[PDB]
Amino acid sequence: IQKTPQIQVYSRHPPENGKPNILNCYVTQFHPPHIEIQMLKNGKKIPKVEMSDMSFSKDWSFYILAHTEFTPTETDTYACRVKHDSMAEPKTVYWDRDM
Amino acid sequence: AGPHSMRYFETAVSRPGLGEPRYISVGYVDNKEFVRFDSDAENPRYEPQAPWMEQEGPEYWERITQIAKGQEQWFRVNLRTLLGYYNQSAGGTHTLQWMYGCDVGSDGRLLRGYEQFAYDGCDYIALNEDLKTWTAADMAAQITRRKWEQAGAAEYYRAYLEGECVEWLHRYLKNGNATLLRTDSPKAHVTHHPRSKGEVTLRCWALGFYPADITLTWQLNGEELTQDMELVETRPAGDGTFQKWASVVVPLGKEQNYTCRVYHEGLPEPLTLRWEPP
Amino acid sequence: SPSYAYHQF
Repeated sequence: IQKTPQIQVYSRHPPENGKPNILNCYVTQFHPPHIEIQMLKNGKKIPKVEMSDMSFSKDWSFYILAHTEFTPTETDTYACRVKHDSMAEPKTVYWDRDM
Repeated sequence: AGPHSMRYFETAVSRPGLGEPRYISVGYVDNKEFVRFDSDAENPRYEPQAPWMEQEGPEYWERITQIAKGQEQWFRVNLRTLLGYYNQSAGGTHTLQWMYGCDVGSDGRLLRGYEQFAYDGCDYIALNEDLKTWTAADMAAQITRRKWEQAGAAEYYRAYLEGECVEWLHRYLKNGNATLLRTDSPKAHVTHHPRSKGEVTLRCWALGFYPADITLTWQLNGEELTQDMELVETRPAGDGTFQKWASVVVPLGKEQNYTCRVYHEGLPEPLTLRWEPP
Repeated sequence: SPSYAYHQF
């Protein structure tokens, strides 16, 4: 069986435009453990995406943290695109500053 | 809040025609990762994942690393057996997971023990709380059950759980005291977003707290309110702390009747906050 | 310190 990934996209610190920060894409609750994670800036892959080690939780589902350095701007959009076999299409979640 | 604990989360993933199966073992004390082993590493070895762990001697690392090799053999074999039991083809990839350890009371003695196994992310076999009997999820696991009932597997596990597990936990607690037993209080605040006609979303934020154990709840007129409360998974900030939020939809103009409660062990007193304009 | 699974399926 397959478990569909749950995604949160969010910043390490409260966002200030012009202030350097870390952008996380926290992916959880998936099986099988093989997964593809991309962080995007204005629809283009950020090259410097650091990926934490995978782990699993007490319900056996796997999780992982993807993160990158970024500087929030009034005009730049950020997202996280996830590819997994539970999903017929990749799932894209946009960074929302209120979430 | 609670009993101290030690766990290991061990996993193997088969890579048919691409090498040996991937093996990973991660160790936790009080839900903090403190050691890790990855077979795909260049010098596969157990590594300390916490600074207070660097006080163990080289022989500690060697010995547990040996265990890891033994474990790789174990998983590889059992992965093959399970292909048998489930009548599955040898070219596909599969998962085998083992989770085990102890919760310890304030006396320093065993509160509860765990030995659980999953295959392809589904329950396979698990040691009941009595630490004497097995729960088997399907008939394939029943086979392993009979076999393990006759072999006395439960006592083997129980000896580890009651002895070795607890004493190691105690040593680790002694060594990592300063960092394991601290608290970072949450910084809380409430945010306000339009939502629909006459309706607004209020969002309670809890940030930069350790440990992850936390409770947030809304309130109407000082009474708890969780009905239709959207609550997200606790998430790591990436610097050792966590974040969480909780939201509710309330009538425009009625926001002053709602309050957010935050509970966390770091706080001398629970937080109570409300949306404050302008 | 971790442990052998030892018993076989």
